[PDB]
Amino acid sequence: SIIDQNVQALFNEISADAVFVTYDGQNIKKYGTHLDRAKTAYIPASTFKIANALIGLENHKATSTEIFKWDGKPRFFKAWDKDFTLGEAMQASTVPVYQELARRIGPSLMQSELQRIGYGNMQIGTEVDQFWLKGPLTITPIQEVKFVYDLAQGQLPFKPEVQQQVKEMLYVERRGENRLYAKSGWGMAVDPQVGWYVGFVEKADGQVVAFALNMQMKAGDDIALRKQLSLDVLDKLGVFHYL
Ligand SMILES: *C(=O)[C@H]([C@@H](C)O)[C@@]1(C)CC(S[C@@H]2CN[C@H](C(=O)N(C)C)C2)=C(C(=O)O)N1
Repeated sequence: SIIDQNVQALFNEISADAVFVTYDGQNIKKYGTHLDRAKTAYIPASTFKIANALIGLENHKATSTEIFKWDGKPRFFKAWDKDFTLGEAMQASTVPVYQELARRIGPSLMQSELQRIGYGNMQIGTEVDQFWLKGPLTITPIQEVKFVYDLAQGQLPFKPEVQQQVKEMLYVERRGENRLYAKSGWGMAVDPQVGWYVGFVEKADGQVVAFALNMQMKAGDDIALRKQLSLDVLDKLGVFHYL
């Protein structure tokens, strides 16, 4: 149309292989500079926190009220040297809280749960707190978008109230009655490095547009670009207008 051009025009300034996928429940639409990324599998990096919190609440290894206390050994960011609920760590994207969670689940249950839901290639290897940060788990942008679409709908294979709790841990902001939910990721432990911005817009018409930005990253890049680009795209799409 003209909005496709407006969206693709945004990507004409981006000096990085990038793809942006949308899923409204019927149609996958793809935009960006390297459309083949949408079908390529990459480490989920911190976007796996979504599936990690689901599996862990579903299997009685944590609650969303439980405090994950700081054990004193300092952390990569100094904003991490605190106590966190699972929701507070989801939006701080605190990795050691969610590695502790994965150790609580264990490799056996982690593997069988990932098979049970069909997440990515469902591979975890031998390090139960490392597979999403360095492989072997990989997932395509198209898989991430359907996954978070079903989460928005409450249609993942989990107790309805577990989905609702992980859903609200992702909540970012609202504009009128439209609600943005999102989770960023930056996988530095792989070559190439992969950037994620996955989420969905819940409209007032009970309707959902899921989205997944996926792009290549290099050390030094603007950490704010993933979100600012995805929000630009959503506004050109008319899915989540600027106010
Ligand atoms: C997640 O994918 C990644 C690794 C460590 O699991 C993580 C948490 C590092 C970064 S970069 C940096 C950390 N938090 C900052 C941030 O979110 N803001 C808003 C300043 C950026 C990310 C990331 O996605 O940015 N994820």
